[PDB]
Amino acid sequence: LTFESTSRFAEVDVDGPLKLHYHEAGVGNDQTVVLLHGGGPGAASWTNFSRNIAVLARHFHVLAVDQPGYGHSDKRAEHGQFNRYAAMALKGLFDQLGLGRVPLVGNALGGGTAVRFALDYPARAGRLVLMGPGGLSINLFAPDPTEGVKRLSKFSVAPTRENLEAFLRVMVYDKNLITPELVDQRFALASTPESLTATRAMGKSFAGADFEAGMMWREVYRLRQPVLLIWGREDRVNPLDGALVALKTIPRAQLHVFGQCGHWVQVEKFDEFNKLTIEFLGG
Ligand SMILES: O=C([O-])C(=O)/C=C/CC(=O)c1ccccc1
Repeated sequence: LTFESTSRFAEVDVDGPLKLHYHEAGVGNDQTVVLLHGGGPGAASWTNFSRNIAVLARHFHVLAVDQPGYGHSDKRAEHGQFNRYAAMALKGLFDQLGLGRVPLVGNALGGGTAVRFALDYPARAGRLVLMGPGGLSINLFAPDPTEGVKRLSKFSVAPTRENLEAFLRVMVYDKNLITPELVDQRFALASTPESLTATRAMGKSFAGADFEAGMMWREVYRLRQPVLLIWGREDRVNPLDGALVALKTIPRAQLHVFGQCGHWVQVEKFDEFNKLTIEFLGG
């Protein structure tokens, strides 16, 4: 599987044409699963999941979607609360692709979008796997904005290589993962005009008139499906205390925490994460 072989585009309607880029794999597998990546600078489906995608595609029909504002999806300068906006785009994609009820795997901002989708279009979301998710998290102990969120904001204001590297270093427990090559690669993607534009629009959308749509910890008691929360013990973006309200109030919740793991569980605990996900989604 390559970036190019799996690449797909769809045009959906969200207050007008919206181009969504995604990656498709495991065609011919019975159960479809949608992956939604995080909202870091230069983040996209392939960057976030390329290696997980190969493994999951052995078991599932994988659709890894670049959320609007990211990757090769449209990067509008304006939109409503981000997760509701992205969930509307996803609903458009489901309808176009003829998807019924499908499980979703989402990390961070993508976890928030998965949850917003499951709440807004309840018939359409199956089991959820959420890694250090935004939206349904509320940091009962950590002062907000957290270290991770601050570093993202600082880059968005001052898009320097140094600031990007600073952000990446708080995504992981093992900082040796933040190589010069990774930094250089992510910076090239994160510092384009369209990307900076998008990032800004995203952060600010959480404080718009529909900000309550982002406060999903107030609503997830309504979720009827099993939900597997997965957290790195050392997550410095959406820290572990953020898991508690969701764990308490989602009737069929489970939580798995990995020690010696940061925000990027799908990278730092690759094997364990893939196995949990495969088992939970029933493969
Ligand atoms: O994509 C990555 O590099 C990553 O997982 C970063 C996630 C941060 C994120 O989703 C976020 C978005 C908005 C506000 C705070 C946090």
